[PDB]
Amino acid sequence: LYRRVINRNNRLKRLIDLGAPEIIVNNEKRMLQESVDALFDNGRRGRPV
Amino acid sequence: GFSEIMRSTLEKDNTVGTDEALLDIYRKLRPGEPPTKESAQTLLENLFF
Amino acid sequence: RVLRGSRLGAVSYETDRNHDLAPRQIARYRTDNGEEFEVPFADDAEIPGTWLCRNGMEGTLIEGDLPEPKKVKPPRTHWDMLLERRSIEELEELLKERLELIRSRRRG
Amino acid sequence: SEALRQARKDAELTASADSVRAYLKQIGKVALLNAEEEVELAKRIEAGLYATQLMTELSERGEKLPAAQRRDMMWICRDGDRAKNHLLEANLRLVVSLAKRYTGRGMAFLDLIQEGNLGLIRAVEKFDYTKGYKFSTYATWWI
Amino acid sequence: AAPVTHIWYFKGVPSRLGYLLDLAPKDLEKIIYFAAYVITSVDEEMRHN
Repeated sequence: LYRRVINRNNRLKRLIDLGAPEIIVNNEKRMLQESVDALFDNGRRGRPV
Repeated sequence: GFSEIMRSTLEKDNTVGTDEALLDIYRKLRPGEPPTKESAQTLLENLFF
Repeated sequence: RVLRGSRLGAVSYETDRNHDLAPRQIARYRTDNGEEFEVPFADDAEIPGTWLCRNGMEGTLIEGDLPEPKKVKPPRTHWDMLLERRSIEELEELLKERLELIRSRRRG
Repeated sequence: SEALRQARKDAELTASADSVRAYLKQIGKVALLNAEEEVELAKRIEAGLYATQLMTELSERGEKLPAAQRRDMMWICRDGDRAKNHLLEANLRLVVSLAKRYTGRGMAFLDLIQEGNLGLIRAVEKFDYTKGYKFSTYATWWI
Repeated sequence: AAPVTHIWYFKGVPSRLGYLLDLAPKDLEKIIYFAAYVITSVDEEMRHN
């Protein structure tokens, strides 16, 4: 779970630093949100990881 | 012919024309999808037959 | 049947002598956003100028050295990828083409 | 006629808890391209990079840059950036084209899609049109 | 890189975020999971005059 959150965080960071179209960045922030949500209480919303 | 509750529901069936429901069925077959009223016919003849 | 594991670290067991300890200095480092962090280094040790402090960001030593701020160039620009596959004359051609294009399209 | 549009809109704006489906439905909004579109977009992007390069040329004291040159150069640069984003937004679907078949081993699927998108940025960055090949033939390698 | 909502304060029932903001939870999920915008501020006096 921590690897998922760290990977998605670093990817978001590099996307922002690079400059990416709004769709991809929003997708990434959503993935980050879902990842931290799975970290805290798994499969609360969605299908458990 | 004898079907009392059948004719009752068929009076409250509030939907006429085959295509007319096929789309009912579809639409509720799965939520969130543009139906192709002609094309979803196969979906029915492809769940049960 | 038994299955044993082991963390990859030994367990040295001396006694926790609280008195006889190698003496040690303290070097206060500063991050960029005005954070003060302190680090007990051994006495005989070159107090390093920079440091990845507890705060996670870079951390500089409190004094002033600046041996080299960066001394390193960006990796490669989209400008780089473009320049290495075209000529400046061609880029200027396309630029002036766009110039004529916007001109004729907007103000006639 | 439009009665089915009621279904098409209400079902379009539904729950859809699956983030994968959310992102697919998201990328589906911008439509694909063809050869002349890709060529002109690449030309716009190159013009934009050269415009910003010449602007940083003038970043040092190169001119008291006049208002007309300022306005149309800024237009050039912003056009280049908009076209660049447009190109990625067009080919996001291709990125899912493949990520669709590296799944099921190791990683999730959105992760593959995002890594593909980052590679897609690299591909568009380094894409040439003068070789006159279709875009996907060059982008597939980087993806 | 971009802040996140702890899931215990969003998906629980009732949703404490939903109360402290007074929002429908099924309209809060669209807000935080990047499915639908929300107007966060507005310049009432400017739109007025």
